[PDB]
Amino acid sequence: RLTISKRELARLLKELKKWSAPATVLLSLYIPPGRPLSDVMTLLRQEYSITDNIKLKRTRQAVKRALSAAMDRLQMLTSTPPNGLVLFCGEDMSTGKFECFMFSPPEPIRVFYYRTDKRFITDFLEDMVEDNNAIGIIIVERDQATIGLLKGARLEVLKELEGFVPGERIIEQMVDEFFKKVGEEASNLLVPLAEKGVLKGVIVAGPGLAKQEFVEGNYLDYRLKKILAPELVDVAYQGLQGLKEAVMKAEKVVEAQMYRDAVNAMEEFKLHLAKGTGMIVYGEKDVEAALEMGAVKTLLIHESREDLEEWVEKAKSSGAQVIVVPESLAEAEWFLKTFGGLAGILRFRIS
Amino acid sequence: KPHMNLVVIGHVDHGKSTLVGHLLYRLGYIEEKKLKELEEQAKSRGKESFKFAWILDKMKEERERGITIDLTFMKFETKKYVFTIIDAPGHRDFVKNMITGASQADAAILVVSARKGEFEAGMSTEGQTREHLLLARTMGIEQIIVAVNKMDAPDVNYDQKRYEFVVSVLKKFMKGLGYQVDKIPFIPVSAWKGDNLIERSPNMPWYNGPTLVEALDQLQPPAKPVDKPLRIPVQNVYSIPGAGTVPVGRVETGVLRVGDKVVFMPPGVVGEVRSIEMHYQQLQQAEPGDNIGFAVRGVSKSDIKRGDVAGHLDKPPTVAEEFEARIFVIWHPSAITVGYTPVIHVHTASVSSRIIEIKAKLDPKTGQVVEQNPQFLKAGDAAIVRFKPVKPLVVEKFSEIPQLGRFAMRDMNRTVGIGIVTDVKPA
Ligand SMILES: Nc1nc2c(ncn2[C@@H]2O[C@H](COP(=O)(O)OP(=O)(O)OP(=O)(O)O)[C@@H](O)[C@H]2O)c(=O)[nH]1
Ligand SMILES: [Mg+2]
Repeated sequence: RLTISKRELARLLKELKKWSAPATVLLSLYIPPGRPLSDVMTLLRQEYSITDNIKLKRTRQAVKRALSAAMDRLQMLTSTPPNGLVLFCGEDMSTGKFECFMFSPPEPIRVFYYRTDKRFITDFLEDMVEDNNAIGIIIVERDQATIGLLKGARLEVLKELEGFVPGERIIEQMVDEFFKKVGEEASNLLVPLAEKGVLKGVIVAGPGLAKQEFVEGNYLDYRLKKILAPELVDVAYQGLQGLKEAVMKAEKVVEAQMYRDAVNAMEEFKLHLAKGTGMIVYGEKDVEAALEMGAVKTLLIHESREDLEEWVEKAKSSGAQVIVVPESLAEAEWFLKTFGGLAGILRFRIS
Repeated sequence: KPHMNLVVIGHVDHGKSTLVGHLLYRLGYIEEKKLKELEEQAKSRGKESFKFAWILDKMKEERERGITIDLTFMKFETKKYVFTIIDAPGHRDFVKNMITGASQADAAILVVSARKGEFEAGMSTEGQTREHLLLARTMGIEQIIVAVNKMDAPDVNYDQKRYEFVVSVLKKFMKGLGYQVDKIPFIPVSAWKGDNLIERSPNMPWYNGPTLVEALDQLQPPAKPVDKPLRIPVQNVYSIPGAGTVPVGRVETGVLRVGDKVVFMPPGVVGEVRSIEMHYQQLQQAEPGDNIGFAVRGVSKSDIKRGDVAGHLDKPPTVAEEFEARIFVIWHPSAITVGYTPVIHVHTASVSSRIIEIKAKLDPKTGQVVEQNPQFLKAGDAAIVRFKPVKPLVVEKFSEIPQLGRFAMRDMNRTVGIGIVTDVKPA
């Protein structure tokens, strides 16, 4: 009922980090699973008692309010969800809006944690969503480049560049100069991520020789250079087309295996459809049915489903490989409108 | 003397550039002293057999690898015609360049090696005799001459049986594409020796047809649509000392004169023609078929790129917010659904475009609806679909300006489908 996914978490995290308060009046609360909620309740109550010691009225009220709204959202639960609970509550000073967020995280919380601060304390949740497996991608041609980024199954273009290398006003560039330009631009985008430990690798891609010269030269900052994938990937196109081409072909980089799995599953899903094999189960009933039988070899779930976590859970036990179809994937919306965003591929027939 | 655009196409290494180069030579368009120097440079780099090809292939990477990478344009003149001849690459990485070439062409020479294995490879599932033939059809090339090449090669040695074998295979395939195969010359040549290029070859007595030059004269010039609004897809943009920034491209429709004010879409930048040049000859007007460079006052090279389209200000080229098309699916490893995003190759442009809906599946031969909103399409299907380009794209309705209204769909470096645009919603 409460459990969110990692995608849903990352989105929320983006809002929560905007919240601020002039004093230590934002409530952050983490309850590990299996804590009698009547014990958390006793603690919030002791906290409430202490509030009258806060001399500044507008501070003391903001804290009483947040504790009450928390004790309210809690009063409604019988026990904690499997991964525990986190609550963020208080009023944002710049906007004026007061909210009490409550949810269960994708992964379980291991300590009880209570804090009032000028901001929500989200560190544990930031650590939970950054997988530290980002791959930088640079596609180089003699006169074109594309810089993109891969995390998980999410592929994106960060920057496209076209130079002035030839095939009043006069403009003209040597290949060497466009490469330096490309390098600097890639560095500004990628070197920051490399420092946060987010970026684990850089793929260099493109058609023919230009990519080899770009690597051999002194264009790319040494920190990017240290995490270069060994194999250059030949691709013909720029932009997202080019990025997809490069990711699919980079078989020796493990951080890309997730995107490949997402793309290949959707392709196997479509194959089955086109060949009229009838080895595809959909609908919650039949999916649940097939799952209970251990029939499902691969489950495909649209990231926007609310019960996403329920099914992710069910699959791991049932014997099914999971594939979360992200909204960025080409087939995403069709898979949501036409199959409700939930379908499995059978390893054996039911009927 | 009427002008025509010729694209040279075919599988990698089959002999495209050697043919064009050698043809220009025995037609005396190339200085013997230059051919001498090229040959010496070719031998000294370990590539003797590239002396004619190196007339066309000039880039450092082309010479290093021994392949063509992008288009080269050369003027030569036969008894009846003046041709702009366009040398296109065979390498699979650069079929996007070959396609811009086809989009500018009136006719095609398909160069096909008769050498053992080279032919079969080109005509294989993923071969570029196959692919280039397909793309030439879709970009609207009807007139075709085929040069069955390398007859001189030891594993061929002017054998009529080998020749008739390649002709028949080529015929069965070409007829399935909709070509009028009975009308098209299959000339046995040797791009390297010269056989049947301009004069008749003693080595092949059994051959009675045209030589390649004769075949050229037998072509027919196309309609000149001067009364439709000006459209010039830009193939490249140079920045030239004296001229400034000069877009190059073939005038598809309309007419262009020095002095004209012109707009480039989709950017929306406007300039004014200082000058016009075709094959180093300055012009005052340019009409459909003219392959030209036009200097533009007030426009920066950074404002405009390949695939942009130039028209007059009163009737500017249409920018598609979205567009509708009839498509046939040549090849796909699974299925195509709403949301599918191949790159669209139209005129000189190539822009990814998302299928936002599949209105109807059609019977590929009759055109009747066989299913409203199909769940998907697969290889062999025809359909009416809606397209939203990922970035601003210029297209016209096929019924209005067909040369901006026919397209290929490509994905993972393969040709997936072909199309004609049946409607455009303007930006
Ligand atoms: N024996 C023989 N060899 C030929 C003939 N024509 C071309 N070749 C050889 O085939 C090789 C390829 O020649 P190219 O002219 O570069 O072929 P191409 O189709 O233009 O090359 P791409 O654009 O890269 O596909 C060269 O080594 C030529 O010498 C021919 O008529 N006979
Ligand atoms: Mg060539």
